[PDB]
Amino acid sequence: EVQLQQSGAELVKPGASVKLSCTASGFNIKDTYVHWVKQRPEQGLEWIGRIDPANGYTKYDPKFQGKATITADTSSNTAYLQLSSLTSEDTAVYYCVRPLYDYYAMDYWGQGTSVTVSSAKTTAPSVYPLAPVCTTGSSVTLGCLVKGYFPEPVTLTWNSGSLSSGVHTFPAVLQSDLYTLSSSVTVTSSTWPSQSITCNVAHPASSTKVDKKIEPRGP
Amino acid sequence: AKQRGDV
Amino acid sequence: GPNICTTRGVSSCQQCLAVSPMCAWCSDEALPLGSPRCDLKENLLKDNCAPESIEFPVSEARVLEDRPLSDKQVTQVSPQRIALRLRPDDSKNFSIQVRQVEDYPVDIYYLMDLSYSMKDDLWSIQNLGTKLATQMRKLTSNLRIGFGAFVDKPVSPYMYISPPEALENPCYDMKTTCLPMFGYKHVLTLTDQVTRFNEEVKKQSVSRNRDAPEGGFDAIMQATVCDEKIGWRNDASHLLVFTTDAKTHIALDGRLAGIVQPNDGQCHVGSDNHYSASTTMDYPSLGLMTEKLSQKNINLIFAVTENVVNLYQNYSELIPGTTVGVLSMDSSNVLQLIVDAYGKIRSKVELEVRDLPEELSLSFNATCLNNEVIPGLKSCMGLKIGDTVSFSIEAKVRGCPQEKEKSFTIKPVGFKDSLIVQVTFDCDCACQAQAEPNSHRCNNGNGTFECGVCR
Amino acid sequence: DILMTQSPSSMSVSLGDTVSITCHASQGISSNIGWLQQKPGKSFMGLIYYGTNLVDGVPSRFSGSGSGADYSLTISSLDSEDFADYYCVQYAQLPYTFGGGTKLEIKRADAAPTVSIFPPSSEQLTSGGASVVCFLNNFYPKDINVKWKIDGSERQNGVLNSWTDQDSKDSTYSMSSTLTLTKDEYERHNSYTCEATHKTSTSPIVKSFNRNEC
Amino acid sequence: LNLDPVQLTFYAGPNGSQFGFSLDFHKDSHGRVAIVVGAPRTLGPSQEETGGVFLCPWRAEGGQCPSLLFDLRDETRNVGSQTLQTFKARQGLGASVVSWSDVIVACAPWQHWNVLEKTEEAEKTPVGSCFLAQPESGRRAEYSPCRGNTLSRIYVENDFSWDKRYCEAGFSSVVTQAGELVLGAPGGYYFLGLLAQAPVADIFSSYRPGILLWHVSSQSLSFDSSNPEYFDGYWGYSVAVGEFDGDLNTTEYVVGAPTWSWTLGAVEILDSYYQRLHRLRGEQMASYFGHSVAVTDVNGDGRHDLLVGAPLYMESRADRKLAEVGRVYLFLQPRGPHALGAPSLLLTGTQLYGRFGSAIAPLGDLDRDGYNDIAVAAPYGGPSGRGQVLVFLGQSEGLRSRPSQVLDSPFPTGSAFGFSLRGAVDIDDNGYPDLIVGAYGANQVAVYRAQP
Ligand SMILES: *[C@@H]1O[C@H](CO)[C@@H](O[C@@H]2O[C@H](CO)[C@@H](O[C@@H]3O[C@H](CO[C@H]4O[C@H](CO[C@H]5O[C@H](CO)[C@@H](O)[C@H](O)[C@@H]5O)[C@@H](O)[C@H](O[C@H]5O[C@H](CO)[C@@H](O)[C@H](O)[C@@H]5O)[C@@H]4O)[C@@H](O)[C@H](O[C@H]4O[C@H](CO)[C@@H](O)[C@H](O)[C@@H]4O)[C@@H]3O)[C@H](O)[C@H]2NC(C)=O)[C@H](O)[C@H]1NC(C)=O
Ligand SMILES: *[C@@H]1O[C@H](CO)[C@@H](O[C@@H]2O[C@H](CO)[C@@H](O[C@@H]3O[C@H](CO[C@H]4O[C@H](CO)[C@@H](O)[C@H](O)[C@@H]4O)[C@@H](O)[C@H](O[C@H]4O[C@H](CO)[C@@H](O)[C@H](O)[C@@H]4O)[C@@H]3O)[C@H](O)[C@H]2NC(C)=O)[C@H](O)[C@H]1NC(C)=O
Ligand SMILES: *[C@@H]1O[C@H](CO)[C@@H](O)[C@H](O)[C@H]1NC(C)=O
Ligand SMILES: *[C@@H]1O[C@H](CO)[C@@H](O)[C@H](O)[C@H]1NC(C)=O
Ligand SMILES: *[C@@H]1O[C@H](CO)[C@@H](O)[C@H](O)[C@H]1NC(C)=O
Ligand SMILES: [Ca+2]
Ligand SMILES: [Ca+2]
Ligand SMILES: [Ca+2]
Ligand SMILES: [Ca+2]
Ligand SMILES: [Ca+2]
Ligand SMILES: [Ca+2]
Ligand SMILES: [Mg+2]
Repeated sequence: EVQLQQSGAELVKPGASVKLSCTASGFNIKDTYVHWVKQRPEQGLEWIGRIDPANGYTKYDPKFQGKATITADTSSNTAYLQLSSLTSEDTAVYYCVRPLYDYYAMDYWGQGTSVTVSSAKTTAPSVYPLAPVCTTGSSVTLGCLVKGYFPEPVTLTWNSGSLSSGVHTFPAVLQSDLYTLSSSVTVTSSTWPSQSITCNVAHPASSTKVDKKIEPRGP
Repeated sequence: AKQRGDV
Repeated sequence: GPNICTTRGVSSCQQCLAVSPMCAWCSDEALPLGSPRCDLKENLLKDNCAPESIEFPVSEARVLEDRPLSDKQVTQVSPQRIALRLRPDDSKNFSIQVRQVEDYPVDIYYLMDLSYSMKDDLWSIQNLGTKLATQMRKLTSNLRIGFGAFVDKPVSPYMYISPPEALENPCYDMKTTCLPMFGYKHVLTLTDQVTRFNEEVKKQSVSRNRDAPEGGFDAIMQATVCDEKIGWRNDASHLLVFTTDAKTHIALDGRLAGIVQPNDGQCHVGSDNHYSASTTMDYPSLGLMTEKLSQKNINLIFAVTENVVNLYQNYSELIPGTTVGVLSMDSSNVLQLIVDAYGKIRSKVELEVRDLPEELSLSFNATCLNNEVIPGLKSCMGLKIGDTVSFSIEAKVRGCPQEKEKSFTIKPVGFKDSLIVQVTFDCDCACQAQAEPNSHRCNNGNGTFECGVCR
Repeated sequence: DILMTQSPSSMSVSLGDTVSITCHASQGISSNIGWLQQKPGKSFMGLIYYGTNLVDGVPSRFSGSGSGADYSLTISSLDSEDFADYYCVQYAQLPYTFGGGTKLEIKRADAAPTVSIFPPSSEQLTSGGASVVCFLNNFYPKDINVKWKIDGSERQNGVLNSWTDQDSKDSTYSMSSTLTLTKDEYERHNSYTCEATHKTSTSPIVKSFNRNEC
Repeated sequence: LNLDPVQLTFYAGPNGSQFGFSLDFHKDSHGRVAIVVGAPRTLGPSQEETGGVFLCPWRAEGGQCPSLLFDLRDETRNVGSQTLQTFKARQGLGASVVSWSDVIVACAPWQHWNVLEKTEEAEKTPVGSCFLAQPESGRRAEYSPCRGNTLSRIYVENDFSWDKRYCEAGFSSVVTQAGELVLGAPGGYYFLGLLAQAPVADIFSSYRPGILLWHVSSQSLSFDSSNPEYFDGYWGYSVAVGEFDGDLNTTEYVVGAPTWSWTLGAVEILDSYYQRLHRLRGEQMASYFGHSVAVTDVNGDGRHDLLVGAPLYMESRADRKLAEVGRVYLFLQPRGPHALGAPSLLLTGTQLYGRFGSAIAPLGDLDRDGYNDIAVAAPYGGPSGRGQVLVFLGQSEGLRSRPSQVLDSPFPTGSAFGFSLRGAVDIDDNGYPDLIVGAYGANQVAVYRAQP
């Protein structure tokens, strides 16, 4: 089974360099061309270049010439992508790719390596409970606001995972170098505040776990 | 030695 | 008791001479009636015949032209002209010397590898060619010399076939110019115009092909079997000098170009002077090359650069009679092979007679290099330039021909030179000259009185 | 470079549908085109190479067609596993270039958002910050607009929005909008409003609170 | 001994086609034996020579055969900012043919190839190609392991290393029992020569039309060398397979290199990783030792023996004279992990220029006595020089020096009768293995049936 095994997620500073790797499994890296491709949410997919690991010859998109250097080592069955002069535009997911049969095709992909370029320091989130305003219907919606953390990820559960239905935990968004996330939970009005609902937030990087019981607002 | 052609 | 001269009619002096070479006639008027006038000379003198009155011709040979044999016009036969005077039924001998002065004919055909590897060797093969011409011309004035050139079969994969420009210029991709590839090209027929040969050799430049081994064996086969094109002479020593700096294609290699037809050992040059079967017929085998070299009596010399001497020494052992020399900036090595070959040339002297009269017959004794007179023989063998042999010829006439003045030629086979022998027949006596028409003494309707007798 | 223009950028379709995705190249690429699939949160799998050839293992319901500059990927009878992103790539020329992609979305009946507004927490107000949060939940289709007003006046800067992907269970979308301002400014105003505009109504869904009113 | 020379069957192709240049027996899934014939100069449908392949059903009366269709159109592909080009004119399709299972592999050794990129090129060169056909389904595939996309300048800058541009892949061919195609490419690596191996199954499963450059992951090619002994050796002019290391799990390759070491010639036995196990050196330069190679157990001990042909060998004769007659060398495999020694027998031709040892064919057991037999061709042999095929029966000692039978060509001068040979298959189902003989010069094939 052909498999391209890429190295782990990277957190790196602007102006620095990083070197990603792609190890061949169930084949030899010199068998085909190996390509590197960049993916961002907004800008989409961009081809960086390729190498023939049999002889080391490379091609690059001019946009990446001078930033990207692709290499390979047949001894370790690994291809590499080195990115120099890291900027905020280099924050992306990077894939290595090889063809199945056609010399020129793009058929087999690695799992991707995430690179985050940032000057941010590790910062624990502030976690705030969101109780409703002061007539009540048949259902009620509560929330949790997780502000100002770095880096990703945080894990958010409700009642230590026991409340999973009617939950919408929104993707984190980056406002000025730190991340913010929010979550909502909806239950029947007879459930809350009669029963305890608590927001559980964990941020492993800062070695922190925080519980926040949602309390009704008062006079 | 190296080259094997008509050289 | 009685001799032939006295017992055979002899009414006249002329009849007396006609009987035999030993007969003599007495004109002495003081001789008595009892004595015979036709007799042996000893008998006449013994019977008081006046010595002055005795007629007794002696057959002779006088040299008329005796130019000496040349050293180093060219005189190879001596003498050149002789006068033989013969009495009836007599013979006379004479000597002839024959010398091999003229240089022996040698044909040299030179095959030039003009492939791209030869670029650094080009001066060397031009040097060698012009040295062959100039130096062998000094060794022999009867040199003829010519040349041809080869690369390889002009077909993929030997030939570069892309881009289209590569066909007229095989060096296109090196950003230089060389000549189009070709198989074998006859350039200059065997000629004695040495200055011209040297000019053409100096004009040659290289072409280019892909693979290291070349198609020179195609050139050898064609140089061997194309008699009229190359111009080999029947009675000349034939030397084929082949040059290269690389290994050579051999029979069954042609399959890499899709060529499977075996070499037929025939001439396929023709009027454009290219080997027409280059792209359709396989390289020749060593055995077939051997057969044609032998059949055409051609001596192959490999003049090859030092990197491939051993290779060609090894092929040379599989084609007996072939020799190998080293192509280099120095021509000595190869030249010695030719000089050595020349040194082995031997010749014969075989006398033939032209325009010999019916009445004359000859016999020969040869004195050859062994310095022993072999009688009956009129040819010597094993001569070199400078050697001389000698023959003793004896001519005998049958009676007395009415022609009285004839001539023939003795000529060695293959020589311009000859001995012209002028023959005079001396049947009359001197005393006939003063025959005195009026009889005086006879006076019975007889007429005339000569040498002391009537009719 | 060769521009690959892929259409549509998304489509809302059902199980069992047959659908086509097109790719238009800025010049002829003589079938030197691949098609790729990326499932949610996953990497890529190759579907087609050289125009029409299926990558080994790929289901027969996928097929490729086209020539010159114009190509199509067709999926006959959609499986649940086929709701993913699809891309074309050309390799007629270096640099290789990709289409902008097509997302296959699940079609369902329209649904209005349930809108909920939340004043700043006391914990946050002690820190000097004030975030007002509005959840617009379980709506369809995905397109929606949120407008914030403080005492009637529209408030544009300091708004942060986040959108969920299509829900696994009911195929709806949800959105979160947070207005952050200084506690100082927060306590100078009474009325805080979040207005949701969605195709399910011509009038916006308005949710409000007055500061300190219980 | 018992091939019938009277009741021959003749198959014929078109004039000038070289029908009979190569041949093999082909057995369909039903078990029915037919004859595959290569005809490398057959005209294509546009009157240009391309070669062709014919599949002859067995008939006593012989006759004409149907043409096994292959694509003879040139291909061009503009991809990766390059232009790939195949050229099929004069490619010599059918210069070799081999059958395995229900597959026919017909090669075109002189098929040309080029790659263009702006003003540069790879060079238009004979990489060769093989065409694979499965007649009972219609499936077609190709294999051309020597095609590349490297420009001329890069070979120059790397001293012409790994230069596969002149391979002529399929010049020779053989298929193992497991279904690995092994191709000889004597022009490989700037005329050193190379071997290319791939499973037939993987050739089919990886081929699609119009791609031109594609990967067969299971393929295995031999190596380049800086040893000048190998230069211009044409390693892969001939190829065969057999069992020579006593381990039945591994297959060994036999490779002829007829111009190896300055035209001395050689045959090598190798493992499937291309490690040399033994080398047999030629006896005489230019004899073309390695032109042909055959593998068969001839002395009944169950161990494969090796026969090598040197068709231009010159025999010594009276007064230091040499006569080109050809020779065949028999090497009997000894027991245990021991090397092949000197030849157990030398068979030498008798007709000048006869090219004895030009083809050598295992016949199987022709007389059913327990020892396998062989046939050796001398395509220009016999007193008339029309061609001859000589049968030698195996025995305890190896082979007999005296042929059991001589087959004289029934075709006119130039036919090259015997240039190709195949036996060891019973075509008419009488229980005795038969012999097929190609005469490409006469565009015909003769079939000889073994009798009780
Ligand atoms: C080519 O070379 C040969 C070899 O030199 C040469 O041969 C001579 O030819 C001439 C005529 O053309 C011969 O002349 C005749 O001689 C007759 C007498 O011959 C006898 O006596 C010879 C002398 O003997 C003494 O001396 C020798 C040596 O010193 C010694 O061995 C003896 O013991 C002895 O002491 C003797 O050499 C000669 O021997 C030859 O002949 C015999 C017999 O056939 C033979 O067996 C020998 O082997 C040897 O060949 C012999 O014993 C003489 O009678 C004769 O005279 C008659 O005829 C002439 C006309 O021809 C009349 O004018 C005359 O009236 C008589 O009727 C004649 O004079 C001479 O003998 C030859 N010499 C030899 C050695 O053979 C050729 O001339 C050369 N040809 C050319 C073209 O140049
Ligand atoms: C032109 O033709 C010549 C003559 O045939 C070739 O030269 C011979 O090359 C062979 C190999 O092909 C050499 O064979 C080797 O001989 C060695 C012993 O020879 C000794 O004695 C000679 C006396 O002539 C000395 O010159 C030499 O230096 C030696 O001291 C053996 O030891 C070798 O054995 C090894 O290799 C063989 C494989 O060949 C193995 O079987 C053995 O196990 C062992 O590993 C070998 O047999 C021979 O020496 C050469 N002869 C001469 C006279 O030099 C040229 O190569 C050829 N050239 C061209 C360009 O064609
Ligand atoms: C030639 O004949 C003469 C007779 O006049 C004699 O003296 C001489 O010895 C002879 N010479 C030869 C060589 O025969
Ligand atoms: C083959 O060519 C020859 C003449 O070269 C001709 O006689 C013969 O008829 C041709 N064969 C066929 C089948 O036409
Ligand atoms: C032969 O060896 C190969 C590995 O080299 C192995 O996969 C295979 O199972 C072996 N077969 C037998 C019969 O031992
Ligand atoms: Ca040189
Ligand atoms: Ca050449
Ligand atoms: Ca084995
Ligand atoms: Ca055996
Ligand atoms: Ca038998
Ligand atoms: Ca049979
Ligand atoms: Mg050369």
